[PDB]
Parts: sequence; structure tokens; C-alpha cells
Amino acid sequence: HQPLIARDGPHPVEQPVHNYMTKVIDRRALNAAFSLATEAIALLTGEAL
Amino acid sequence: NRETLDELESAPQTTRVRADLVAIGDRLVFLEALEKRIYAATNVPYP
Repeated sequence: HQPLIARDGPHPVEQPVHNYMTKVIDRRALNAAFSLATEAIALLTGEAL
Repeated sequence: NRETLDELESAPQTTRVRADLVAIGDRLVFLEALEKRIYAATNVPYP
């Protein structure tokens, strides 16, 4: 909402103005991969002991 | 005939206001730049 100043003279009389706007959230997604080693499975899962 | 009466009445109520006072020479004066204060969003130019 915006303030106004009251003018005196041949200035056209100003009346309040209001502003409604609406921005849309930008979207994104991120990545990474820690992929495991074959033998390392057969160790930590037991399965090879 | 040396008219000294004049007028002094209410010693008016006072408030503490944030201002900017600078001493230039022997005088104390207010530094006012009123744009953000009043002219800011109003579209009226700053005189």
C-alpha cells in the first residue's frame, strides 16, 4: 500500500493506490550418488563370511 | 513606552524525537533530508 501527499493547486487530486502481486515458487531438485562396490555388499550383508 | 509584555503562556508539552543536529559555526541546526521520510513512494518530486 502506498502513501500519498496532498497537493495544492492545478495538480490532479491523487487517491491511494494498492498493489497486489503474486510470485510463483520456482522449483528444482538436486542429485548425488554414493554407489556401493560388489564385494563390499557380500561383506556388510554377511552372506560372505 | 517600552512594551515588554508580549505573550508567554503554556510552556508547551514536549517530546523526544530522533533528529540530526550539527553545529556549524556558533549555531546548532537540523540536517533534514526528507525523501525516504515523506516523498518516498508518493510519486511527488522532491523540491
